[PDB]
Amino acid sequence: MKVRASVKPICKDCKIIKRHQIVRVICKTQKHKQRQG
Amino acid sequence: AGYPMIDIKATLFDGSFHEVDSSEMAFKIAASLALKEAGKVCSPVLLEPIMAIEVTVPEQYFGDTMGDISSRRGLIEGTEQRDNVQVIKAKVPLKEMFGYATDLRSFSQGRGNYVMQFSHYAETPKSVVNEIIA
Amino acid sequence: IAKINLLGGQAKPGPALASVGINMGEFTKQFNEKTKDKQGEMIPCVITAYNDKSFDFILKTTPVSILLKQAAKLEKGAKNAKTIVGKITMAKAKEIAQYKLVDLNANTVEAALKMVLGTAKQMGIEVI
Amino acid sequence: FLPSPVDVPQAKAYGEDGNEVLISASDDAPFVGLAFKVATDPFVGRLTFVRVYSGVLKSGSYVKNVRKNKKERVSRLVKMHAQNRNEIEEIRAGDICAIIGLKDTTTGETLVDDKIDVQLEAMQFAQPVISLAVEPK
RNA sequence: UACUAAGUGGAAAAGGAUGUGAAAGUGCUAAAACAGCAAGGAUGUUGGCUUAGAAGCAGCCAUCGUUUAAAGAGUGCGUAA
Repeated sequence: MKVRASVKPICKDCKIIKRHQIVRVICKTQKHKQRQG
Repeated sequence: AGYPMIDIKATLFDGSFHEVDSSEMAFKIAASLALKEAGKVCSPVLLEPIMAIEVTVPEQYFGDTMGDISSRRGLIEGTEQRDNVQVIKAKVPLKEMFGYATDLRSFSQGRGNYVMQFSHYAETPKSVVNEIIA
Repeated sequence: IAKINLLGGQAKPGPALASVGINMGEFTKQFNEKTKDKQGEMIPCVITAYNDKSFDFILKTTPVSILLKQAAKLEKGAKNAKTIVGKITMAKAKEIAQYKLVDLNANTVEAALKMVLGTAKQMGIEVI
Repeated sequence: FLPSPVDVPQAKAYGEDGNEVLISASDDAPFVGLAFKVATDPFVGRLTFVRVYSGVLKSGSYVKNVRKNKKERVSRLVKMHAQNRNEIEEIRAGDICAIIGLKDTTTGETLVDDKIDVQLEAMQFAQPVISLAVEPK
């Protein structure tokens, strides 16, 4: 993942979740995984 | 660049007539320079060998060599079977031939080997020919 | 396994019938006699498992859109329906209909004619 | 399990001088000497590694090269062991020797003194294939 | 009483957020849909052009016929085809 400021579901699996109060996207496409949406 | 001008026809068309002289070897040099100027202005095309590959690869990198030749844009209409190897009847350009053995081996442990037969000279593709025209 | 759009004569090219478990030539000799009546345009061939593969080989009907092109006297038309350039004649149309009738899921000759015209719009021919 | 040079199945030699026939390498009177390797040295002369297949290699006189078909004047012969260069004159069949000097020798030539048949070998080796250009300077 | 679990109170921006409860229009099922699965999910067709057989699917398209509960030259994958 990488820190961002706005999550965009650029993949079908991009689930916007919050792990340890960090809002990220979990998805199969590891290219699109980001942080701090 | 001094490349061999082979497989080319030359045609004489016309000369001139005169009574008081206009002798012979003047016509010689005129014809020579005419042929040379025509060769200059011809915008020529070149010939290189694009060789049909008899790819004899053991059946563990058969798919790897298949993909490699597909990246090299070869004509693999099929593959004949053998004891432990498969032989691909493909085509490879001489430009992609430079290091073809080395690259195929670096992608296939070196067991993926090569059998290369010399083919008749064919017209250089548009990319190769235009880099030499001058 | 593998289904191939094989030839009518030799079947040597292709790493799908040479080694699926069976030797090439001993089935090639059958291929020269079981398919000599199925020549012309490239005919489909389907491999299966008898033990792994040695028997139980039959040929599906030819893919009549390039045999349909040859019915238009053509090898390349277009990627879509275009101006009329060929015509599948009476005997050719009827034999293609009866030829597809068993390959298809259909029941009637009219469904076969609809079939032939349905792929006829990829090169630009009308199936009469 | 790796026996004498007579119990081993001898390698075949098709001499290029017109005797391309099946011959043996058993130890016997006739002598054949094949220079299977060479090395360079300015001071002591060229150091050519040879294999003795049959007979004895004479020295101190003119040695015949059948490939060149001429007699060459030699001065000294040698053997480079694992850690020494012993100046020698004769090595029997089944073993390897060398000539210190002999600036005209090829891989496959047959040095003879008893006039044995020819064993010029060139077909058992193959081509380094795949080209890389070299430009002039 | 409606809501919250951020102490939001007791800081906050463009932008972004399948944010909580509740609620306005839009459907079936109540007989048992829908979801996952038991599973059928197919058929000409490797249609051709290029691409080698990229030809269900390197890529394009006519993608229409049909059996039907369903189907697409396939959601796609797998692919040398």
